[PDB]
Amino acid sequence: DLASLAIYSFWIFLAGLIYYLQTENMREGYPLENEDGTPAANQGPFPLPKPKTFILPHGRGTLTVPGPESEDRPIALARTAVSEGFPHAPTGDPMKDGVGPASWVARRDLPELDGHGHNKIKPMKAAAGFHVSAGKNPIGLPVRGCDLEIAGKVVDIWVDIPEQMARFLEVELKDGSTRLLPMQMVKVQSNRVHVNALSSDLFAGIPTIKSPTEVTLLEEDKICGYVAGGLMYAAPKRKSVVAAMLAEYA
Amino acid sequence: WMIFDPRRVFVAQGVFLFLLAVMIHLILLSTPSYNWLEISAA
Amino acid sequence: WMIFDPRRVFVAQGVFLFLLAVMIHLILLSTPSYNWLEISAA
Amino acid sequence: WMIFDPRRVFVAQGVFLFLLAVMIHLILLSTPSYNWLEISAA
Amino acid sequence: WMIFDPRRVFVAQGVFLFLLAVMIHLILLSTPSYNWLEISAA
Amino acid sequence: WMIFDPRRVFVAQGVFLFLLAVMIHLILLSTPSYNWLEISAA
Amino acid sequence: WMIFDPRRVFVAQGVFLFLLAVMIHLILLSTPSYNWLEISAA
Amino acid sequence: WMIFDPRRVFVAQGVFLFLLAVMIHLILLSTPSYNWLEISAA
Amino acid sequence: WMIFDPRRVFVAQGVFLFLLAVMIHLILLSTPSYNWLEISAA
Amino acid sequence: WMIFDPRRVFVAQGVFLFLLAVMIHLILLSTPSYNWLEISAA
Amino acid sequence: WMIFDPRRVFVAQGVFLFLLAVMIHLILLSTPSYNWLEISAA
Amino acid sequence: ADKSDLGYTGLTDEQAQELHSVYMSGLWLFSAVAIVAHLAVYIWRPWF
Amino acid sequence: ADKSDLGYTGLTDEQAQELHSVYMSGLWLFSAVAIVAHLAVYIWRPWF
Amino acid sequence: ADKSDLGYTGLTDEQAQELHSVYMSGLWLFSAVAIVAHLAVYIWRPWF
Amino acid sequence: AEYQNIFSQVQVRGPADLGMTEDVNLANRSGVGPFSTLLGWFGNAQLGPIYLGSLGVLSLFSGLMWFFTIGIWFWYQAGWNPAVFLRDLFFFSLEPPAPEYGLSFAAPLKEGGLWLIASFFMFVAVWSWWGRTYLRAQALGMGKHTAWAFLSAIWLWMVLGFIRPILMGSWSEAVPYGIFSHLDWTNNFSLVHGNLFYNPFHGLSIAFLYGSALLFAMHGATILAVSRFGGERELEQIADRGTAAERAALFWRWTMGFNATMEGIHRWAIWMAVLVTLTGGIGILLSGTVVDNWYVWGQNHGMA
Amino acid sequence: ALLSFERKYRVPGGTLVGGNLFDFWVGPFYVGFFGVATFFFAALGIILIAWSAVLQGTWNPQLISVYPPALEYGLGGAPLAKGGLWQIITICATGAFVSWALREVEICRKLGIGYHIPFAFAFAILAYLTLVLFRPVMMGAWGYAFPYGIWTHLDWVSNTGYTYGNFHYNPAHMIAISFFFTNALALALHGALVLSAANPEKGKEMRTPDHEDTFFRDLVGYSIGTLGIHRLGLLLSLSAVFFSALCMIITGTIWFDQWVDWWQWWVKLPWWANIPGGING
Ligand code: BCL
Ligand code: BCL
Ligand code: BCL
Ligand SMILES: CC[C@H]1c2cc3[nH]c4c(c3C)C(=O)[C@H](C(=O)OC)c4c3nc(cc4[nH]c(cc(n2)[C@@H]1C)c(C(C)=O)c4C)[C@@H](C)[C@@H]3CCC(=O)OC/C=C(\C)CCC[C@H](C)CCC[C@H](C)CCCC(C)C
Ligand SMILES: CC[C@H]1c2cc3[nH]c4c(c3C)C(=O)[C@H](C(=O)OC)c4c3nc(cc4[nH]c(cc(n2)[C@@H]1C)c(C(C)=O)c4C)[C@@H](C)[C@@H]3CCC(=O)OC/C=C(\C)CCC[C@H](C)CCC[C@H](C)CCCC(C)C
Ligand SMILES: COC(C)(C)C/C=C/C(C)=C/C=C/C(C)=C/C=C/C(C)=C\C=C\C=C(C)\C=C\C=C(/C)CC/C=C(\C)CCC=C(C)C
Ligand SMILES: [Fe+2]
Repeated sequence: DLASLAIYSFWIFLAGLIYYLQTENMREGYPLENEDGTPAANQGPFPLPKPKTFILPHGRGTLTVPGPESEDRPIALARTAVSEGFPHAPTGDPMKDGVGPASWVARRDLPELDGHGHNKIKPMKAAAGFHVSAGKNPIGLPVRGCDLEIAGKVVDIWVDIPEQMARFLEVELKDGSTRLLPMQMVKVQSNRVHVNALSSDLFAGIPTIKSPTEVTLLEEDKICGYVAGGLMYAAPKRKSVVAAMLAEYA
Repeated sequence: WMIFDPRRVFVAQGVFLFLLAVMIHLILLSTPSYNWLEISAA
Repeated sequence: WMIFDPRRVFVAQGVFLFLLAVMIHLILLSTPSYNWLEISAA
Repeated sequence: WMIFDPRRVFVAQGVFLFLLAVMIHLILLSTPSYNWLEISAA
Repeated sequence: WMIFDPRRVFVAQGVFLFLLAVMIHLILLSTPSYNWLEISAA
Repeated sequence: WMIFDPRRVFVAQGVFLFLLAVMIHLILLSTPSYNWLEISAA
Repeated sequence: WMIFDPRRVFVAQGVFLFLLAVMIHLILLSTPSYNWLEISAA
Repeated sequence: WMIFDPRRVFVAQGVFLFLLAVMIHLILLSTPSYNWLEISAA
Repeated sequence: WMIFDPRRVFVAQGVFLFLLAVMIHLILLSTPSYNWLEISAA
Repeated sequence: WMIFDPRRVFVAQGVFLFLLAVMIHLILLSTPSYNWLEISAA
Repeated sequence: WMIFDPRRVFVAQGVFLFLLAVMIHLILLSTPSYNWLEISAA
Repeated sequence: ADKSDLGYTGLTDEQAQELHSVYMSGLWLFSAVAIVAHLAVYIWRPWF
Repeated sequence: ADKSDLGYTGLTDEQAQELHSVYMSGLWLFSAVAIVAHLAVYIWRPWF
Repeated sequence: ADKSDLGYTGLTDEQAQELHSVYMSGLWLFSAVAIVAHLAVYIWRPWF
Repeated sequence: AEYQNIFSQVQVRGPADLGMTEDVNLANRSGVGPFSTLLGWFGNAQLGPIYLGSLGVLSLFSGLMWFFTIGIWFWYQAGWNPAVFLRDLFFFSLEPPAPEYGLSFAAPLKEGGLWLIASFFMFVAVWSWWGRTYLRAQALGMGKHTAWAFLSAIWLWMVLGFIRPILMGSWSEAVPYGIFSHLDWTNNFSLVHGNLFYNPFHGLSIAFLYGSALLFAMHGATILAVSRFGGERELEQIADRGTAAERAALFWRWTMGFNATMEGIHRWAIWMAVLVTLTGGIGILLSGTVVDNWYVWGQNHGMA
Repeated sequence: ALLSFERKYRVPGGTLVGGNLFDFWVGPFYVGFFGVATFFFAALGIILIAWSAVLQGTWNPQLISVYPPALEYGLGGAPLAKGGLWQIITICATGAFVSWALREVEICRKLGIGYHIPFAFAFAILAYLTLVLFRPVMMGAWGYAFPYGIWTHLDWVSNTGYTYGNFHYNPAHMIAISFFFTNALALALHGALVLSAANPEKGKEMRTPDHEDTFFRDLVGYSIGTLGIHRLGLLLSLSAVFFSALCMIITGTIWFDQWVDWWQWWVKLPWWANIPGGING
């Protein structure tokens, strides 16, 4: 063509591509809301778009997104600063009202579905696919919490197929009332486990999975969020915790 | 069905007479022969 | 029943008329032997 | 068997011919002597 | 929603009219005739 | 079974008239000895 | 209504006119006619 | 057995001596040595 | 009201002016023709 | 058990010597002197 | 304590005087026309 | 004390004895007092 | 709790309180100055 | 627990003992300290 | 032999399962590929299956005689010994018809011969593997975007030795074949055209390869970082927003000054994609029929 | 301003020993303890584009230059705009690289998202260092460095980049390119591995990670899953730098000679030693 032409169909057709792209990343989350439930300051120079129709993978409805954004779930932060900016603090203990570092959400009562007609995440006593029948095999060992004391005993694995993976490590209590705990934080070396998140006397505060085989998408929010609750506060202030929570490497 | 309608047959009917129209106008102006909007002195 | 039909007719219809003409345009547009718009006076 | 039929019947007909034709229709025009559309002239 | 109010005028609009002002100046302050700042002596 | 019956003779045979054929076409075309289309005036 | 201050008017909004003021005190010093205190030696 | 009977004989007919003959022809035609069919003109 | 008094009223003025004074010195040092030590080096 | 009777001696043995003969032929064949298929003419 | 004594000024002011110490070591120990310990050779 | 709805916060008189009492410090010491700096400016030196 | 359906706000009668306090009069005198601080500048300095 | 009125926190009487002793004193302990220090700054060295 | 269960990952293998069925095929995909169970506790461990139809093996063959044509021009000078071959597996060379030949395929085997075959076959290998990513997203019910970052990728392949060396007319105007021969060629298009720094079309394509690592240094970080929660499952985090759009969607807005939708984080990542070899194909279709010496471009459209 | 769900997440702390003295959320941005630090670093840094705009020459960041010191002045300083003033820009740059990757921890410890992010900028901390610290401390003086510009360090890398012949013969460089073109090799299918299921062509039911296992196993014979390509983006994008900081930690300081002369250490072998074969022969 010429020496001065083509750089202009670009300073224009793309000079609004940070503009068109940003809104497409500003679907979820927006609109902006204040610290109570209020049409907030604004949105930005790239305001949120009015959503298109969303078809769901296993007939879960006309869930358009951005979707539910209001105040369905319970929140409990005592507003320290009524002015918008300065943070807020929970009522009693922050690991009971569910506010701060430990987050969850209320969803519909249909768990994540694949395509076989069955659910996603099941234990090893819900899939006789791979077993134990050679030598001595380790699925059943004692554990330890962040308080540096024994916490329970894990003797099972929640299996995966499409990813061939794992998501939880189930703990047999003295009783049997169900409990749960994430997968990536873990740091196991020899013959005993060490978790560095929650103390060994705060594991019952983790909800019993309504079913020991099923994880509904409603439940999969606090169950992998309570450990994040103990990654912020824990732990004031003096002595052993200073030689436990800090330092380290990995 | 087929493709988007309340999405694709309207807001994309612009680049039909924009991106196409612009990079065809650009050439027929910068040509030594055309100009047309340059002839005045005579 | 192996591939597609609905997609090819509204969007993949282009790789038959446009991206077969718009590239073959600038070929016979640059040719002196035709010109039409480059006729003017030569 | 191993395969169906009545869908790729419009794409083995519509554009399949030109995949062969586009790589063969232009091994001939390169000669300044032939052309048939350029020489029918002066 | 869509368009709120009470935040844009404090930190954004003050630098929108200013942004609409800035890409205008450095050409009319530097045109072959205008300028109107540096030249006041001769 | 396995050997594509209503396929390999319909589509894979429709392209082996291009896989076996045209790879040897673009060699004996510009061969001066045969020519048969490139003799010209001398 | 709405909007916030007790946080903004102490460490936030102060760098808005500061984003407007000191960004142009420099410029009135670059010019070799205005300057207002630069050209002193000569 | 150990290799498929009704599969690797109908479709392997053109992958066995086709990865093989395509690179045995290019040597018995290493040019300036043979000809025999390129002698026509000369 | 609100904001801070035992927290953020003796520190929103310490490194804030250090963020507005001591780094503002680097403008009156970006000079080497004035300058309170580079006058001789001219 | 231990030694393959079905697999290795039928399908993995046809590639045992294949590994040993295909790369070993491409050394002794077409040397500018020996050849025994090229110099049968020169 | 209004200001924080064993925090903002016991290891955070020892580097606050370290803040204005060595950055100027690369201006005054610098300067293209001073030195007065380096040029003991020219 | 927590809030819920539009448009708190807000609100009052956390808006009356607060927001009215600090914003004009940024909208006068820089609105009309900024035209008091215009003193040694409007004459020095647009006219040479 | 937040709000209900489209739009809120909205709303009738809540479309003219904050979309008309610094969005209508903060633009009309901005346009008046686009007429006032422009017509006195419609003459200098085109003509020398 | 958090309270209610204007404004918290806090903390009456601390509108003239907190927001005037370390807030309005800044309009003095440097604002006027500028005016005296500028008598040794304004003339060095804008005049060569 | 048993598969074990070690300490901290963890894993469980998979028996006999594939994927989905609709518009694909049944009696074409071969036997269940043997599983590489060798410390496969990190990622996955599963070989097969594979759509081995004529829409894929047309590239296995057309790539192979792209693989063997420069191959029988990589043994041609050695001395007919296996010593010099792997010795100069790179020092060997092969160039197309000369900078004076061009439009005629009359060239024999020697001076510039075994260039005319490798690409000719490769031509229906690349182009028959543009459509092993474009129609296997149709065998189910997905999209076409996977080969629309590929039509942009074969936009740089649309100029090098295709569109420019035919309009202009020569085969040296295409890329030599080897493993170093073209490295003594990537710096050729540099200096002959007066250095391509003031050529901000070749340079913005650069500028679109310096945003592949400003966009995947952190995606590979945070999706591995919000995975303790549930951000690894990228097929249930968008329309049913989980807490992974809460540890990763408050994390970046606070930081750099904006976040993104679980779907929109794949809208920029394919916008620093269909714009790399696309702004490369233009900035190399603008180099050879616009202004060669780009130093005599970037001082008349740059400083002047 | 804050998001709708940004309600429960608001909690003070995150910072270490001292208190919540610096952690005030100025707008959409985080001003933790390293927040006002970067406020101190970003304010002085805009002036560093404007300083040598009156000492070196031009006022436009097109040719603005604060050059690195000379090669031989020793373990010390420099002139000014030609080193001395250059010597001040770095500890802000790097002092601002640091106050950013570590102000993230005041959010990392604040909530509970992982500490693999104070890290993916630390291959950028270990990639800009190899041009400002790793090199010019040993070969003589701080004179072995690049300029900060956007068109100055351009004509510094090319027409001044053939000191080692060609840099393609530089094997790790070329392996740190056997690592780089592979970054958008695996962003191009992964940035499109979540796009076209709710938007298939228009209307169709959404796909799950079993269609992913009939599209990519129907692609290129390897399906490490969906967590094998975020272990396949953080494998494309951090390491093309340690194979380049190793392409240069033994280049110039040990090999300031032709790296085109490195590919004669390969042809020297007792077997084919005294033998010219092909091209070479
Ligand atoms: C003097 C030095 C110049 C310079 C000289 C040049 C020259 C000359 C060129 C470039 C070009 C480019 N430069 Mg530069 N470049 C400079 C600086 C840089 C720097 C840097 C130092 O930061 C980098 C990283 C680069 C790298 C780049 C790229 C951004 C760009 C070409 C992209 C590419 O390689 O696509 C390559 C990808 C393809 C071609 C597509 C490949 C896909 C194919 C089609 C698929 C094949 C199918 C096949 C069958 C698959 C088989 C696989 C089997 C299954 C195994 N340049 C300086 C300023 N650079 C090139 C360009 O195009 O400019 C815009 C170019 O020619
Ligand atoms: C490593 C070999 C060469 C080199 C090879 C190349 C090549 C090739 C390219 C660049 C380009 C650039 N280089 Mg470099 N570059 C070098 C040294 C560096 C260093 C460093 C200090 O180590 C950094 C941080 C950078 C990064 C930069 C950017 C300034 C610029 C665009 C980056 C981009 O688009 O990708 C993603 C990065 C971003 C999106 C970040 C944005 C970077 C911007 C442009 C820099 C901000 C400065 C800004 C103007 C100042 C504002 C301050 C105040 C607000 C006034 N380079 C060395 C000397 N660099 C590209 C270019 O041409 O620029 C347009 C380009 O093609
Ligand atoms: C003679 C031409 C040579 C050549 C000249 C050079 C030179 C010179 C260099 C390299 C370097 C490299 N080359 Mg080389 N190179 C060639 C062409 C290429 C091509 C190509 C395909 O053309 C590629 C892919 C490469 C790739 C490589 C890598 C091996 C290596 C890059 C290291 C690096 O950048 O990390 C460094 C990473 C960073 C600098 C990022 C750090 C991020 C920091 C912390 C953040 C900055 C923030 C910024 C200031 C703010 C801007 C944002 C604003 C706010 C908007 N080169 C040819 C062969 N190449 C470099 C090298 O090997 O040394 C390490 C180098 O110096
Ligand atoms: C292998 C590591 C790769 C990488 C990773 C990476 N970069 C990252 C991050 C990560 C994980 C971030 O999290 C952070 C980010 O915000 O996301 C984009 C970032 C970032 N990468 C950026 C740029 C960048 N990264 C680059 C490269 C890379 N980043 C590598 C390829 C490059 C190039 C092309 O080399 C550039 C230009 C920033 C946008 C951002 C860093 C944010 C930050 O830390 O800000 C601190 C800076 C200040 C507070 C300003 C103060 C500095 C002074 C005032 C002036 C500085 C002088 C200097 C010379 C600047 C000149 C810039 C150019 C002219 C060179
Ligand atoms: C946006 C630009 C980025 C990009 C995009 C991109 N690359 C892509 C794609 C996209 C969208 C694909 O869709 C396609 C793909 O499928 O990815 C896996 C691809 C691809 N990019 C690739 C590489 C690649 N990426 C590159 C870079 C980039 N690509 C940029 C980063 C480059 C450069 C820099 O040039 C290259 C070379 C491939 C991994 C893949 C191309 C797939 C393909 O076309 O191959 C076809 C298959 C064959 C040719 C098989 C033949 C194998 C050999 C040729 C024969 C020898 C072996 C054989 C086994 C002999 C043994 C005998 C046996 C029978 C026993
Ligand atoms: C032991 O060794 C054996 C026996 C196995 C053989 C080994 C062979 C070897 C050494 C193979 C090596 C292969 C390698 C590594 C090749 C490397 C290639 C590289 C690095 C780059 C190649 C890039 C591709 C290029 C330059 C192709 C360009 C071609 C085009 C852009 C279009 C070409 C189109 C043409 C020629 C027109 C043809 C089409 C029509 C319609 C006529
Ligand atoms: Fe992804």
